[PDB]
Amino acid sequence: GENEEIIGGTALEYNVEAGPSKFLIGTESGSILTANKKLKKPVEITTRYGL
Amino acid sequence: RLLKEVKYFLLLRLEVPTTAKDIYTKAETYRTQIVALDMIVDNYNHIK
Repeated sequence: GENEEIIGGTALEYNVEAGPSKFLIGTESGSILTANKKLKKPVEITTRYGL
Repeated sequence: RLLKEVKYFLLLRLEVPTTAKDIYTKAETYRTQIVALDMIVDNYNHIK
C-alpha cells in the first residue's frame, strides 16, 4: 500500500521439492513472507503467512 | 544501543523519545560515515 516498514529477516527456508522459485522468509514482527525470484522483475514477495 | 533502541520503539509504536528523532534520521548517514571513516582509519594503523 503506502505503509512500508523494514523488518529483520530472522529465518530463511529453502528446499529441492519446493524448487529454486520459492524462498520462505520469517521476520522479527512474527509474520512469514515468500520471495519468488524471477528472470522477469528482479524479485516479488508473493504470499504473507500470518499478516 | 540508543540507535537500535529508537528503531524497536517505532516498531511497537506505543510511545517515542523527544528530540532523539534527529539522531535516528541521520543514524543511516552515521552508519555509512563510520564504515567510510573506518576505511581510512585501518589503513593508517597498518600504515604506521
